[PDB]
Amino acid sequence: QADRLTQEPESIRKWREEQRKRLQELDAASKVMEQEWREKAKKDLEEWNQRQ
Amino acid sequence: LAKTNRLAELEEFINGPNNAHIQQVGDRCYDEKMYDAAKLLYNNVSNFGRLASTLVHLGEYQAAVDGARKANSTRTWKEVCFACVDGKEFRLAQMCGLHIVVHADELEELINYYQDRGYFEELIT
Repeated sequence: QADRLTQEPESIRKWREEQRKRLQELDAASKVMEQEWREKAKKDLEEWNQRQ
Repeated sequence: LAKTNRLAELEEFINGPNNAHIQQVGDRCYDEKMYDAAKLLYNNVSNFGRLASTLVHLGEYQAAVDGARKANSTRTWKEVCFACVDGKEFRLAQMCGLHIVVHADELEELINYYQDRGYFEELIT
């Protein structure tokens, strides 16, 4: 090529850092979704306890 | 004269009219580019796109205040500010921006000329 590779290698890194701007959410999701829903399981659990 | 030299090449570019088919002046002048007379004559003549292309350094910031002012047929532009962003960071292609744009339906030809040569920022602004 004669102009095809100066084109992207000063504008490709957009794709690079956005994939790492990816990351997060997903992993964040379950991590936090974990400590949460379980706190829920105790929510209902203490439900049982008092009420009885 | 168009092909004379350089020395008296600025003494007659001021007194060379005398009725003719100067239809070759602009053409030959366009074929033989020296920008110092494409005004002192073009301001007594006509042929513009063939002004914003032949020679570089462009006509400088000396061809816009009298260029996109009238507006012509699309093209010669897909070249100009295209060839600008990569080279000439004087930001001479933001003036020539809204400049060459001045259109009620363009902007399609305007996107293979502001990309391939690494643009953005200046484009997103």
